[PDB]
Amino acid sequence: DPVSKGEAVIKEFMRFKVHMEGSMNGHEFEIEGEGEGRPYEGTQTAKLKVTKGGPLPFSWDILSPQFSRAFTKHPADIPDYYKQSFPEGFKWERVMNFEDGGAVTVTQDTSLEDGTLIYKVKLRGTNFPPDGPVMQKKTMGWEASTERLYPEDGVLKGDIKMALRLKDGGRYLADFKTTYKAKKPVQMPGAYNVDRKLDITSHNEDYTVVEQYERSEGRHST
Repeated sequence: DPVSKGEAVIKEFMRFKVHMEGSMNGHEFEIEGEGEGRPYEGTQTAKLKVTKGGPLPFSWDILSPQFSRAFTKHPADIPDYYKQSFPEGFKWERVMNFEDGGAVTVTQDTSLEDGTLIYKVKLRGTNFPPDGPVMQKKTMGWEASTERLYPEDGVLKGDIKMALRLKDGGRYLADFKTTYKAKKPVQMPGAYNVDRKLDITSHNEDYTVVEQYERSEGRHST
C-alpha cells in the first residue's frame, strides 16, 4: 500500500518550494526558493534567494544541506522511506556539530500540495567563533559524503561525517545526526548508506541568489 501510494504521487520529474527561517549567532535571516529534479535518478537543483537578513554574515554552506529527501536513487531492494510517506510526507530534525564548537539545530517539514513538494525549514546555529571560517565566509563547499542510515521504531536515523573545504586548502569537519519521521507507517528499509555530492553551481556577488545541485544515491553497506 504505502510503496504503491508513494510511487503514484512521486513522479519521475518533481518540483519543490522551500521557505527557511533561521538564526546564526543571533543573526536572523529568511530564504525562499524553488527547485526541481528526477527523484528516481537522485538528482536535483534549486534556486534560493535571501529574503531577510542579507547579505548573510556567514557561509552559505551552513544552509545548503537543509534545502530534499524525495530525490535519492535506490537499488531495486531498498524501499524508499521518503517516497512511500506521500502524499502526507515526513519531518526531520538535525544537529550539525563542528570541530570548533559551532552547533546547529534544523527542523524540517515536507508536504505535497497540488503536485508540488513543500519544504519548511527552521534553523538555529550558535557557538560559531566570530573569527572562524563559517562567520568569516572562508568555506568553499561540502566534500562528497556518506550518510549511514538505520531504521528505529518507524523512523530513520542518519549519521554523516562531513567536511567543508577551506579557502586556504584546509578541511573543516562536522558530524551531522538526523532523525527522519514519516507522517504515516511505511515499509522500513534495513540499514543502508546514501552517497552524496552537493555543489553550489552559481551565485550573485553577495550570495543573496544561489543555485545548488545535489546527487544522492542509496546503497547497501558491506
